[PDB]
Amino acid sequence: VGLVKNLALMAYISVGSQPSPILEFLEEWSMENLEEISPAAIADATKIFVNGCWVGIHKDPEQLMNTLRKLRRQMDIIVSEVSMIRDIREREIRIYTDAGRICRPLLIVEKQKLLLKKR
Amino acid sequence: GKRIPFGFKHRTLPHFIKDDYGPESRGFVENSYLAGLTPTEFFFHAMGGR
Amino acid sequence: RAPSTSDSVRLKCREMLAAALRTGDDYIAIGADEEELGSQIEEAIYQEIRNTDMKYKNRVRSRISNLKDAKNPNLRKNVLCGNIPPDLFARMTAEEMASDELKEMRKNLTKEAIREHQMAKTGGTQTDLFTCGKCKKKNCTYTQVTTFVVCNECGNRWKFC
Amino acid sequence: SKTYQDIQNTIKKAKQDVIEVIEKAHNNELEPTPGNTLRQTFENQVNRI
Amino acid sequence: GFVGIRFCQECNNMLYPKEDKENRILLYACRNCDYQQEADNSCIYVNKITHEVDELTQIIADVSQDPTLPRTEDHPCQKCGHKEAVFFQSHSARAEDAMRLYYVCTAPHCGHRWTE
Amino acid sequence: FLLGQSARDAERAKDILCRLEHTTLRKVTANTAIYYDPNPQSTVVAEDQEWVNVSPWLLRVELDRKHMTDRKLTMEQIAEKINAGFGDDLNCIFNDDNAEKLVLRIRIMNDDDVFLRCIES
Amino acid sequence: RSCLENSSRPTSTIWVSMLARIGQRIVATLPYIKQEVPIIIVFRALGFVSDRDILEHIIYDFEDPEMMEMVKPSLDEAFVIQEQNVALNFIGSRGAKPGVTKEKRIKYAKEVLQKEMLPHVGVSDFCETKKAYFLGYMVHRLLLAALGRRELDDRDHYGNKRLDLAGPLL
Ligand SMILES: [Zn+2]
Ligand SMILES: [Zn+2]
Repeated sequence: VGLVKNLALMAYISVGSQPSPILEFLEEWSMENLEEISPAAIADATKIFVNGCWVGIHKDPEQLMNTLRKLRRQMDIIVSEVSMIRDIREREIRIYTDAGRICRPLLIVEKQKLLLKKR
Repeated sequence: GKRIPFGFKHRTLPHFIKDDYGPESRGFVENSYLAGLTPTEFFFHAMGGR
Repeated sequence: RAPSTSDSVRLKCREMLAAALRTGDDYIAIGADEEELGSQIEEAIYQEIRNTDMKYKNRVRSRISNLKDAKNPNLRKNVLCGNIPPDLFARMTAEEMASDELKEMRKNLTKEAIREHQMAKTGGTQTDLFTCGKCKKKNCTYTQVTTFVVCNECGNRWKFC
Repeated sequence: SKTYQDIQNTIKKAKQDVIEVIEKAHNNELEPTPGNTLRQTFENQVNRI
Repeated sequence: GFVGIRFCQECNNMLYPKEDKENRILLYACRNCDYQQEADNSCIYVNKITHEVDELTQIIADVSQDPTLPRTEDHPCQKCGHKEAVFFQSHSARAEDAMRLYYVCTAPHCGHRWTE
Repeated sequence: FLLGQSARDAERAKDILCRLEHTTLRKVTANTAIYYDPNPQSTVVAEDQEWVNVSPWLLRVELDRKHMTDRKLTMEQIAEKINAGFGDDLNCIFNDDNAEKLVLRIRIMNDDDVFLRCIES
Repeated sequence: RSCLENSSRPTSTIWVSMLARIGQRIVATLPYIKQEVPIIIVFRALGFVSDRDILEHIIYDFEDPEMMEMVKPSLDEAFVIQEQNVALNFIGSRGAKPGVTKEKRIKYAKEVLQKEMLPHVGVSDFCETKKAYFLGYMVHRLLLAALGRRELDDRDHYGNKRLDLAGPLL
């Protein structure tokens, strides 16, 4: 009891993707690489982790996360299975793309109104 | 022997907001089996049965 | 009158006590002999200890600090005015020598600690409709869950279905 | 149909009471009950209510 | 007060304290190098049994832009005076016993934090 | 189960409870700071307690007031115990019960830097 | 639990624990190493002789001494290791197959310190910098957890779990 489990009717598991397009897209932006960066500049910044690999450092999470979300919404460079996590308390953007990440689809609500209109 | 814990970061379920120690947000089932149950309290009742 | 002593340590302690008692000039206003009071305090300390060891020096230092404490000159004024006999002052403890505000704060802290150390009483609906068979009294408290009966005075524990 | 009214009134009263307890705990008025910490006594009061 | 680590000048390593027996002063020597420097804090170690840590120093201004954090209008800011503001508990383990909130202003270029 | 009059009143039972409860420095101490004060009379910190009483280092172990009152202790017994437990090797200069801060001063008289850390721990 | 991507070698585990109890001495349990090794020796083996560099990789801000007092004990514990060669020898001496000579032990230590531990960040010829930064991040997270500033990570939280469907299983 409790060990055996069954998926939900809407539950879906990610099949898996590649991290190369995400790395290239984050590298084009003003993102200093972790190999060449002043250690003192890590405090006032946010650490980006992709598939558990610490790479690059950014100075504007509020815009980077929005850009990533819009890009995923447009389905052009990042597949719908990828997930970008935003940690507010500690500045860390941990992105994952490996398989096995159980997920489900949810509607989007910008301010107080959904996008699933009559159209 | 305690109320529903905070499985997520400082909240029971994603629906409720953080630091919501109210009764309905910690397992208190306000409805009854005759008048149906809210999904959140339904899940908490399932946890108790488990 | 405190008997004179030829011991250097006793004389130094008496001089220190007299000097401390002179702080604030309360002696002039009260017209009390500071030297006599210091000699009496030293004699009482010597009688209580009966040796010029580290304990006597520590007691003398504590008395000097308490008498010279500018945060509670009331104790010094009372000592110089006869309110606290020298024997009592020498035999008094640190808690007793504290100022009025400090004593009140200590009492409040002790009362709060005593209250917090207690345990919350078991809740229940107290009523006199149930007669306890272990004491014959009617006072008791019940709890519905089967209704458990808890005796108030005797403490008879039972249940009714 | 009247028991429903009584039950709803009681539930609303309990909700108001627990909200007031939470407000008091937030503004630092609920003193710790003897033998228990602040969170423990807060939880005990909520459960009793 | 506290004490911070001060690295060496040449080898850049931990400087251990040393009580100069000759001049009767406090020095900081290097295990490897022979560097010396005259001290100024006159302290070596401090322990905080109560661990009276100011939670406000840990809170950051970025907490305001949190979509899953409550907001209230009855606790306006002080500096800018904006109305919207967030509030939350310490959200830190080892909480002794207190749910005291830590209000943070919800507006750009302010990042103010206070408590009531 | 209390036997004496303490069984009735809680005032005379709190002391019994305290004496049956384990109390250590950690429960009553609030801050502990070591200083390499060369001359005892120099007193790098502002405290008028050493000159009245009279090694180039000391420990300033200030105690809390609320806990000490809750357990109902006095600095005299604390100093006596801390001096007898470690032999006649240190000299604890306690403070009067009138000041606001419950500061202390532990000094050693007769590798030496970590000895104070080890003993305080 | 590190694992690059469906690689031939199995996933490797890195336990950077700390003694309870001097007190507060951080250790590590590297793969193919039966005994424990302090984190400072590991950092020096990765190619960081200077102490300031090691602390910068571990701790990001120096204005909080309250965090510095926790690392000072373990930092001073390993004070007889400065050069890289001695650190490599010390790490290899605890290896499962201790080389009869010194060169074999150095080679074994370098191999285990560049292929077994943290293979996901990189297993190429020059990736010691990223490995050191990842180790420093692990130590920083451990210290933050110890201070209580960040709650621990729940074991049953599915957010830290992965499902192996027919694909990976086959
Ligand atoms: Zn040096
Ligand atoms: Zn503001």
